[PDB]
Amino acid sequence: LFSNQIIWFVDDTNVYRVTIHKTFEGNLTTKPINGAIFIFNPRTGQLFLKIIHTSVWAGQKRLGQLAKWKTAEEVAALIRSLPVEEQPKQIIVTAKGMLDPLEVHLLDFPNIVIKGSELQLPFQACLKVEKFGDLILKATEPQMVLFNLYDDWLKTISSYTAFSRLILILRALHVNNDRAKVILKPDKTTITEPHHIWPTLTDEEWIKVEVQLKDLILAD
Ligand SMILES: [Cl-]
Ligand SMILES: [Co+2]
Ligand SMILES: [Co+2]
Ligand SMILES: [Co+2]
Repeated sequence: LFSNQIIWFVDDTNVYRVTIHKTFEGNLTTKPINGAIFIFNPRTGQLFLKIIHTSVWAGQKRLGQLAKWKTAEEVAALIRSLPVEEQPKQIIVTAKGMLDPLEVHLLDFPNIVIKGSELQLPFQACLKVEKFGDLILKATEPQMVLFNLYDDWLKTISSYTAFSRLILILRALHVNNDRAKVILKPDKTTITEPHHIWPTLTDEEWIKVEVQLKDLILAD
């Protein structure tokens, strides 16, 4: 990571989402709700968020499996919409079920290396950040939305440091959302800018936050 090669992490976790309800008759109803693909460049902080509207499942079955293919389809479609100089050199997936669908969808892109990973990068935690969660919930059609998940961090820290910070935030939100949100608000006056994802904190504040988030993850 972090060299001249454009790298994307792709997360399919959140593509097929449902609500499950027990009926008065005692059976379970499962209803799809909107999902999202997260495509993330760890050097620059760029996120492509591809909102998956429930209409894409119309007429279909085995939706959890089909979601792997839909993810690969949408990654390929994004790549074909980009100039060659913006296309990734490497795609990294933390779900093994993505490898074969990507391979078949990307046959026309021989430069692109696909690999698996055991890294813990839980973008599902973003569904807990209201900016993302409501946007996904309320969508009435597919769409793609761009974000910068590093805010203004790269003005003063490296991509390596930024990536590490982001991962600690996401993992902490995943393990204990309520406590992570408290750690991320060290003062009554702590705020997040409207165009930012994360709070505006001092260097000293981030140092403490990062240690606290790490400790929260360790405590599970
Ligand atoms: Cl770096
Ligand atoms: Co299609
Ligand atoms: Co291939
Ligand atoms: Co900014």
